[PDB]
Amino acid sequence: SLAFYIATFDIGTTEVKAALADRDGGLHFQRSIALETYGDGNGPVEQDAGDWYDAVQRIASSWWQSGVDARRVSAIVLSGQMQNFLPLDQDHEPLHRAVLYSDKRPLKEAEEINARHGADNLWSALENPMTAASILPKLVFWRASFPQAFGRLRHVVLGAKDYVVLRLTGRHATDRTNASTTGLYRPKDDAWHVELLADYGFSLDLMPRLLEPGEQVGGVSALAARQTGFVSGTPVLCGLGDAGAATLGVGVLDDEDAYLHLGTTGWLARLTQTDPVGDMPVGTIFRLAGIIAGKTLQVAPVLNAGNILQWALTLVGHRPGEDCAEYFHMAAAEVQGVTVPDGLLFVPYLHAERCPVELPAPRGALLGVTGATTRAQILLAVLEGAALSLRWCAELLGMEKVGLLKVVGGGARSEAWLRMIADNLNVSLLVKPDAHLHPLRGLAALAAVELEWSHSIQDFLREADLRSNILHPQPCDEGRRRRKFERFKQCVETLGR
Ligand SMILES: Nc1ncnc2c1ncn2[C@@H]1O[C@H](COP(=O)(O)OP(=O)(O)O)[C@@H](O)[C@H]1O
Ligand SMILES: O=C(CO)[C@@H](O)[C@H](O)CO
Repeated sequence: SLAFYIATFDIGTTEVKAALADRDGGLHFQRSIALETYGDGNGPVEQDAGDWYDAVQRIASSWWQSGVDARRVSAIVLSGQMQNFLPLDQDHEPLHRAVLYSDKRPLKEAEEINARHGADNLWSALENPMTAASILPKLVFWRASFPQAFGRLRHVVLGAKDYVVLRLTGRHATDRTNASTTGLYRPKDDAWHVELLADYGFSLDLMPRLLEPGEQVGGVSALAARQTGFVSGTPVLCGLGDAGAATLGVGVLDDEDAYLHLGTTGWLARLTQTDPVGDMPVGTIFRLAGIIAGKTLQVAPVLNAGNILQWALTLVGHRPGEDCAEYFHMAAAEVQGVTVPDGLLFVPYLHAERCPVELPAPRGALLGVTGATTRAQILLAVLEGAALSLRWCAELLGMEKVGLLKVVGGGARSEAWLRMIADNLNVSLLVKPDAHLHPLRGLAALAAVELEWSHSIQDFLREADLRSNILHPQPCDEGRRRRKFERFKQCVETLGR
């Protein structure tokens, strides 16, 4: 017998990652191609969509020339960046650089849309934020500055991997997980928000077809086979946005499962049964459809996360050009055995924030300093403050019944921060290493089911796992931790003046 594979790709924000997955959950022939982002942090956040497909071509070529027979690739499936704005013409050629999720230039457009339609009406329909980063504000902003290119508009691509799927198959599709993020999809109707699009003069023909992640979009076309070396006719599945694929990949499959991404920025998520949406949150919350039938992933994006720990290295002597490794080591060593006084509190909003509070300007402060305060207490207070912000997100997400948080990202290298999170959220934590592979694992599992390699995603993932210790919360004076948390919320409000 010879090995057969699922080709998995993640068209990420900074690189395209890929692997050939076997039925036992192994990820072979791993590849990474870096992507360039344009805008220099000055407002635009943009990429050339052709670079995404160029990466896929380079990857596939590297597989065939490493001895892989493309006929043994039984399916291709992708995840990638969500909440993109990429306008294409009738030849599927870009009319502008793809605009990434973190670009929030269209503030006035979002304000106008919320005013015209009613912020509460939109939240009820979309179950997801309508902000400057949303796709309708970006499409209106683009039409206004580029009317000639707008006249050539035929397709609006909403997620990076959907552009690659279009190049491979000739068909425009997207998954409902990504669709949720855009502010254009109505989860309870399972349809694009027709009357919102029509009000702004946009035809539904611009939008991709909604497909389930395991559904086949089409086979690789003859042209795409010439361009990539994949066998024409190989099934290309729709796949799903990277948040969905990554959470699946670590086994976030059941009600009250939960996930925390601790990168430079991060996000906290709770999977739960789909329910009617409540009142508009103060604090941004996404409700992502489509990852698991009958369930919704509630997500709180956090713009102050690992970057807070990185900032704090200044206190141990880090300077702008220097390598950080030794300073992280020092900071970790300095907080061992230390306790934060109840009165010392660090409000960690060094950058604008979305959750748990909408803050367009920083609100960073160290409060309660006395002559007894030590630098070590301050460094630990910084981790505590970051954890208290996460506790507030957890409250907004309704995470009282969550038993275990799966944790990923470079922030999890801080053992002291993990202790602060477990104790303050009163939740057990399991760190899942090698985060760049998690979406590929999720994609492999969902494709394995469609190929009849496995009966379910759960079966596939558990077998792959047969190839670590949970961190549990310390008993606390619950009341005492709660009171500090309530003080934290009071201080955040008061600092707003
Ligand atoms: N040795 C370390 N100890 C603790 N945290 C670290 C260490 N090295 C890096 N980090 C944290 O990891 C974060 C980056 O995580 P990562 O998953 O790479 O996110 P991103 O891709 O968003 O930069 C940084 O904000 C930094 O604070
Ligand atoms: O586009 C989205 C919606 O969640 C992202 O901003 C999230 O932070 C990760 O899921």
